Amino acid sequence: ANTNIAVYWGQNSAGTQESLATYCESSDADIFLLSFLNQFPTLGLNFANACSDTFSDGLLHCTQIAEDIETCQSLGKKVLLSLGGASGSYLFSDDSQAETFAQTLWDTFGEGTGASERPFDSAVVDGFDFDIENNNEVGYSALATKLRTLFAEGTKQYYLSAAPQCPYPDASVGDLLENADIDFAFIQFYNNYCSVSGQFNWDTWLTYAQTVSPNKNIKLFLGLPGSASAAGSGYISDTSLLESTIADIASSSSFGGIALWDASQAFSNELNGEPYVEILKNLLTSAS
Ligand SMILES: Cc1ccc(OC[C@@H](O)CNC2Cc3ccccc3C2)cc1C
Repeated sequence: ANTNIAVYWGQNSAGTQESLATYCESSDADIFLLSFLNQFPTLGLNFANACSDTFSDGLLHCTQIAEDIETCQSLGKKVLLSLGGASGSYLFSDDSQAETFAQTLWDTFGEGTGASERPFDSAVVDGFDFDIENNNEVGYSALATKLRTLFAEGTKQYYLSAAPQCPYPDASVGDLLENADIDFAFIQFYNNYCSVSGQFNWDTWLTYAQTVSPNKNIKLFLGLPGSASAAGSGYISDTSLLESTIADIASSSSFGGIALWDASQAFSNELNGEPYVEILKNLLTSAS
């Protein structure tokens, strides 16, 4: 597992986004981040065109995504629910509020037995990604830590991740990354000074993993756009640059692989017949 590919799914960056299970059945990706629980602590989900049904109270109710989560899991994929994204319709006032919210997540999305409305029926996520983008850090470390306690009650391994941008420390998930046990850091090396072709600062994140992260086994991911149209800048089509980049970063145990925004883009974008996500997967496997 220096060879994992993580993809965001749910926000249909490419327009042509297919079902979650379609991408799990592909073999080019290992970890799927459902984008997003964009409203909290008062729960709200958004998955663009992939789910429109609701409970009476307006909370999304997503029977096809639920079935696909189960299919994905049977095929050995991990499926995390991603909190946040670009909306900022989310904020904690304090750690206590965020700790209460851990229970809410556990009973709504995990193996908690507390009866609440379950957007994915009896399907159970494999954990949570913290894609916090509003530059407010209150509550996340306490939420993460409480979740770790609750996960012991479950019957499988759960994962927590965060999605910083490359500048260090991150203004939204820096405190989380420094103060809680996190499995994966999906670090965005684009739209920033520290992108791969800018002043690439992998070395800083390595220092973080080795000396700061409460989990010394945290895995770091090279976070990239999945196509030229998936973000404004920092898409890498130069496969020599990708090879050399992977070469440099794969020579520690802290390297986890590559994270992509998003499935729709990375799977549909071809060089020039071959899916971008497949190019990357094979580069990871060669390097290991
Ligand atoms: C329509 C829409 C599309 C994207 C939205 O949020 C997109 C971004 O915030 C994506 N954050 C992820 C976080 C991450 C981690 C590694 C590699 C890439 C990326 C991008 C929100 C809305 C409402």
